[PDB]
Parts: sequence; C-alpha cells; structure tokens
Amino acid sequence: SMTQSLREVIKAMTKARNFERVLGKITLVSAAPGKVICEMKVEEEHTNAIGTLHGGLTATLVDNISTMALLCTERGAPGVSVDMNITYMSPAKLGEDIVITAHVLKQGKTLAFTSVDLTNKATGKLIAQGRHTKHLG
Amino acid sequence: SMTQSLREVIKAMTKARNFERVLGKITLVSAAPGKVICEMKVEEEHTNAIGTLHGGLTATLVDNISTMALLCTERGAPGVSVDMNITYMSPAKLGEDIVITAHVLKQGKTLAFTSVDLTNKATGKLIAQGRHTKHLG
Amino acid sequence: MTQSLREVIKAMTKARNFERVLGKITLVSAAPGKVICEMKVEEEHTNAIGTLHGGLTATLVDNISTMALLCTERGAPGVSVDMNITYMSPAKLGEDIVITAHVLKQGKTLAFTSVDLTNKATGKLIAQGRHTKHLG
Amino acid sequence: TSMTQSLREVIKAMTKARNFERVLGKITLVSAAPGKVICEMKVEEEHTNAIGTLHGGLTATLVDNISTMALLCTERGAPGVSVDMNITYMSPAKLGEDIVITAHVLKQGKTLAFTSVDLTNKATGKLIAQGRHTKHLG
Ligand SMILES: CCCCCCCCCC(=O)CSCCNC(=O)CCNC(=O)[C@H](O)C(C)(C)COP(=O)(O)OP(=O)(O)OC[C@H]1O[C@@H](n2cnc3c(N)ncnc32)[C@H](O)[C@@H]1OP(=O)(O)O
Ligand SMILES: CCCCCCCCCC(=O)CSCCNC(=O)CCNC(=O)[C@H](O)C(C)(C)COP(=O)(O)OP(=O)(O)OC[C@H]1O[C@@H](n2cnc3c(N)ncnc32)[C@H](O)[C@@H]1OP(=O)(O)O
Ligand SMILES: CCCCCCCCCC(=O)CSCCNC(=O)CCNC(=O)[C@H](O)C(C)(C)COP(=O)(O)OP(=O)(O)OC[C@H]1O[C@@H](n2cnc3c(N)ncnc32)[C@H](O)[C@@H]1OP(=O)(O)O
Ligand SMILES: [Cl-]
Ligand SMILES: [Cl-]
Ligand SMILES: [Cl-]
Repeated sequence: SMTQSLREVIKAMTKARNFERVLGKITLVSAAPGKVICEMKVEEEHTNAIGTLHGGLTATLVDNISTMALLCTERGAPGVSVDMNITYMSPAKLGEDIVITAHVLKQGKTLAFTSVDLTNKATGKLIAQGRHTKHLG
Repeated sequence: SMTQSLREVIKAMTKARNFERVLGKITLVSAAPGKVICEMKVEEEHTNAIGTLHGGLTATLVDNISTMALLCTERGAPGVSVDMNITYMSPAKLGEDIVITAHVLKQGKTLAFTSVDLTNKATGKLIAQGRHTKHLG
Repeated sequence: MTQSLREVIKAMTKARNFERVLGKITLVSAAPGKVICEMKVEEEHTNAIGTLHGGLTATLVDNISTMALLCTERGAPGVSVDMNITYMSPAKLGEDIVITAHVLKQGKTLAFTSVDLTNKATGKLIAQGRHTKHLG
Repeated sequence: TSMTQSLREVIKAMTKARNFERVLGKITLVSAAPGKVICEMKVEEEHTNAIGTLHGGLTATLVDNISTMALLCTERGAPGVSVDMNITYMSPAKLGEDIVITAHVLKQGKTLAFTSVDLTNKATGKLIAQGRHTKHLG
C-alpha cells in the first residue's frame, strides 16, 4: 500500500535528527492518488509563546503533507519547493485535534501544484489554507 | 539596548520546550526600529531529507525574524500571522552560513506588513524571500 | 441576491473605470458567500500572444471574490490586503472559463476568500487564487 | 540609454492593441537597465475601482507586466509565463496621484525566473503595494 509506505515515511520522520522530526507526532488517516489526510494533536512542542499552533509549524505541515500527496501520484516525484503561501484564519489551541488535507491540483513536466487545508477535527472549521508549488527534476 | 534585549529573547527561545526552540542556533547581528538582521549556520537539525535547509524552517525564520522586527517598533506589538508567502530561489546547503534580514514595510492601526530576505553570507545570493502580514495587537 | 449581482455586473460593463475590463461576464449562481460566473475569452482579455492575460485573471479573482463578500449577511466588499494567484494552465482566445469564488472565513475586520478559474470544456484548473480583504 | 529607448518603443507598440495590454497605455518608462525597470503612471478614472482608488487588479497587471519587462532586459531575455504571483496592498493610490513601479529580477535559472515589484507614491516615496512574480521560461 501507498498507505503502508506513507506510514514508514512518518515513522522515519519521528526518529529523524533533521528538521523532519518536528512532525513526528502526526498520524495518517488516508492516502489516495494525489490526496493525503493526516491528523495531529496540538502539543507543547508544536506551539508558539502564546500557546497556539506555531505559524512556522503550520507552514511545515503544508510543506510536508503536500509533498506526501505528490509521492502518491503516478510519477511519485516529491520535487523541491518554489513558492508557498499560507493564510491563517483561526488559531489552533493546545490540546486541539487538527486534520491536514493535501490535494495535488495539477502536475506538469517540471512543476506540480498542491493545496492544503488544516481544519479543527471536532468542528471541521478551517484553521489555515496553503498553496505549494514544487519544481520536479 | 534594543539589541541586548532581543539577544536575551533569542537566548530564551533556545531553552524553550515549544516550537520557538527550532531557531535555537540563530545569532543576532543588529536590531533597529523596524529592522532586524540575524545569522544562522545550517546544521543537521535544520535540514530536509536531501540535506538542504528545510523549506518549513525557512518559513519559521521568515515568521520569527519579521515578528522580532515588529517587536522593535514604537508600538512593539508582535501581532498574529494573517498571510505569509515564501519564494525559494536557491538551496542552502548543510554548513552554509545564512543571513536573515527582516524589515517592517508598513504599520497601521490593525495590520503590519513585513518582508524578509535570506541570503548566503559569503556570496550575498538570495536563498529565499518572504512577505508576512500580521493582525495587531 | 442573484438579481442584485446581475445588476452590479451590468453596471461594471458600462463603467469608465477599471471595473469595465470585465464587462463580458455571465452570473451563473449567487448564494451565501459563493458566486459562480463564466466568461468567454475575447481579444480584450488576452496578452500579446493571445492567451488570457495574467492581470485579467488577477482582476477576475479580485472582483468575483468581492462579489462573494457582497453575498454575505454583512455584505461589505472590503479593501484588498493580500492576494495570491497560482497559474496552472493557459486559457486561449475563444475558450469558456468558469470562475468560482467562495468565502472561507469572515470576521470583524478581515475576510478570506478563494477563487478557482476552470476551463468549462475540460474542467481543468486554469488558476487558483486566495484573497484577504480588510473590512471597515 | 539605448536599452531604455528600445524598451520604450516595445511598450508604446504593445499598448496600442485591442488586447488587455491596452490598459497600460498611460504608463511612461523612466529607465531600463539589466534586470531592472522603472515606470511611472498617473492614476486616472480608467485606472480606478468603485471607490476612486487604483484598482487592485490593475496593480496586479502592473506587477505582471513590469516584472516581465525586467526579464526582457536580461541576457536570457525570455519573458516566460506566470507560475505564481502575490501582491500585498499597503496604502491606496488615489485618483490624480503619480506612482512609480519598480521591478527587478531576483534570480533566474534554466526554467524559472523570480522577480519583485514595488509600487510607490512618486511624491512621497511611500509604499503602495509590493508583489513577487515567478515565471517559467522553458
Ligand atoms: C456594490 C458595491 C461594491 C463596490 C466595491 C468597491 C470596493 C471594492 C474595491 C476594493 O477592494 C479596494 S482595494 C484596492 C487595493 N487595496 C488597497 O488600496 C488597500 C490598501 N491598504 C490599506 O489601505 C491599509 O493597509 C489597510 C488595509 C486599510 C490597513 O488597515 P489598518 O491598519 O487597520 O488601518 P490604517 O492604520 O492604515 O488606517 C486606519 C484607518 O484610517 C484610515 N485612513 C485615514 N486616512 C486615510 C486616507 N487618506 N485614505 C484611506 N484611509 C485612511 C484607513 O483607511 C483606516 O480606515 P479603516 O477603519 O477602514 O481601516
Ligand atoms: C515573547 C516576546 C513576545 C513574543 C510573542 C510572539 C508570539 C507571536 C504569536 C503569533 O504570531 C501567533 S500567529 C499563529 C498563526 N496565526 C493565527 O493563529 C491567526 C489566525 N487568524 C485569526 O485569528 C483571525 O483570522 C484574525 C486575524 C484574528 C481575524 O481578525 P478579525 O477579523 O478582525 O477578527 P475576528 O472577527 O475573527 O475575531 C474577532 C476578535 O475577537 C477574537 N475572537 C473570536 N473568537 C475568539 C476566541 N474563541 N477566543 C479569543 N478570541 C476570539 C479574535 O481574537 C479577535 O481579536 P482581535 O481582533 O482584537 O485581535
Ligand atoms: C519517500 C521519502 C522521501 C521524500 C523526501 C522529500 C524531500 C523533499 C525536499 C524538498 O522539497 C526540498 S525544498 C527546499 C526549499 N527549496 C529549495 O531549496 C529550492 C530552491 N530553488 C532552486 O533551487 C531553484 O530556484 C530551482 C527551483 C531549481 C530553479 O529551477 P531551474 O531554473 O529550473 O533550475 P536552475 O537553473 O537553478 O538549476 C538547474 C539544475 O541544477 C541544479 N542546481 C542548480 N544550482 C544548484 C545548486 N546551487 N545546488 C544544488 N543544485 C543546483 C538545480 O537543482 C536544477 O536541477 P533540476 O534539473 O533537478 O531541476
Ligand atoms: Cl507563531
Ligand atoms: Cl524541505
Ligand atoms: Cl479594487
């Protein structure tokens, strides 16, 4: 399964020394062609100085989970980031369960385009939305 | 001293249990009203799976260093992130020294606009540029 | 709501100001916080090489998202703070495009919207934008 | 310079068309140099929104076109096609105001080019908007 494989990727991230370690707490909900859903509980390690989800972590989720969606395509190339944007619509608080849903919008010869929504698991309310363009080598 | 105060903040960040810990390695060059310059050496903890500066860490640098520039204004409100964008123009390799320069572009009643350049310290070449809008206070 | 928006579109068509550059659009649906329009790409909409001009796409994102904001309880159009657009496929002269705008979140001072432009024939995304506006 | 003269004639020619490039007919070129272009424009009724300020979509159009001109003023000289563009709006440009649009090339490579554009009030220097624009070259 691409599900079995994405689980191994997440396991690898957890024990990493590099920056991939910061998402070690995420869990995989589903993988499908060009679509990945993960979930995460907001813990202290994920927060800023005021106890909400750090905007840089949100960016890191947008980046990594969209990259996972790209792994889940026929080409399966993760690429390198070219442009990313994130809009922050509601805070995510410590202890809240969040859902991160990534979709591939379009794949070309040298560029891929993805979108990510972070939502509150309980309410489905949008926390943030991001778009991420990657260059494929 | 504005620089000395901000240096102390950076030192505290280093000891944090929360996400602010991820920038523990940065050093402060200068603080002035609406302008902050930091430097960081890219180390393993900062990298992605291909050994370059992780795009989410770049995002976190844009976020935190622009927030520091807002702390260095008369109003001094850090705000909360509304929109951030980052463009990735060249990789920063493990062991490379980088400069992060943040400017406040405009401060209004309820919104502040900031921009950040990350450059290679040796060559001056642009690694990434971001813009970051925050809602005040 | 639909009738009001239809009239707005008629007014922009006849305008001397920049709102004129969309005169050629059709309202398909207006609902709470969601508007769907369509447009045939004509010469007036193209760049030097005859494809849909990126600034006109930007103008569609800006205007149609603002229309979605008009279709809310508050009904304030706001003023633009941040806009981004990702361009995925070209739209050629003569092609029909569907522009769908929706309100993601509304608050006291800020509103967030998203817009898709799609080729009607093929359903493929031409562009996607997001637009944050400040409310008075 | 010869470069400014060349670009000026490219602009005059391209803005006379029935196509969308016409909406920039009122811009004036100040200077073209390697990777950097400076234009100016007086905001008139045709440039405005329903509240009498510079229309956000025309600001985007200025960003797109003027950055593309900066790319033409390079050795590569490829205008490219837009991939990602963002704009941040800091202050209104009012009817009758002179604006300066300054575009510069940040970096270019084999297939991608990166540009940034500031719109400023000519008289006061203050920032109207700032955009960034990534284009695919081939
Ligand atoms: C059917 C009817 C529909 C018609 C639609 C027509 C309207 C749609 C057109 C539109 O979208 C215009 S968008 C054009 C491009 N964008 C801009 O020009 C936005 C520029 N950005 C800004 O002006 C600011 O950065 C702003 C977003 C307002 C910042 O907000 P904030 O920080 O909260 O406020 P400031 O500190 O800058 O200003 C506080 C307050 O004071 C006002 N003020 C004072 N003096 C002026 C002058 N001379 N001009 C304009 N405004 C002035 C500010 O406007 C602000 O007013 P608000 O309470 O509304 O924020
Ligand atoms: C150590 C030295 C100092 C260092 C400090 C550094 C800390 C930096 C913290 C930081 O930058 C956090 S950024 C995290 C990512 N961003 C976000 O989480 C922001 C998400 N977006 C939003 O919250 C909104 O979209 C908002 C920008 C606030 C929208 O603005 P507006 O429309 O004007 O506001 P709303 O109508 O949504 O909200 C009204 C107002 O009332 C509040 N509100 C609504 N609901 C709640 C709840 N449940 N709790 C608390 N407050 C609520 C909003 O907080 C808002 O307050 P203000 O406008 O006065 O700020
Ligand atoms: C299953 C588990 C495995 C999953 C692991 C996932 C790992 C994903 C990692 C990731 O996404 C890294 S993203 C980090 C942030 N982004 C960047 O660092 C990108 C910076 N931007 C660029 O490098 C350029 O702007 C680029 C997008 C490559 C520009 O494209 P283009 O114009 O086409 O290319 P260039 O002309 O710049 O370069 C051509 C070619 O040569 C390689 N190159 C050039 N210069 C360098 C330098 N200095 N160092 C290393 N490599 C260089 C370029 O990468 C490019 O190669 P490709 O043919 O592959 O495009
Ligand atoms: Cl934060
Ligand atoms: Cl990365
Ligand atoms: Cl406008």
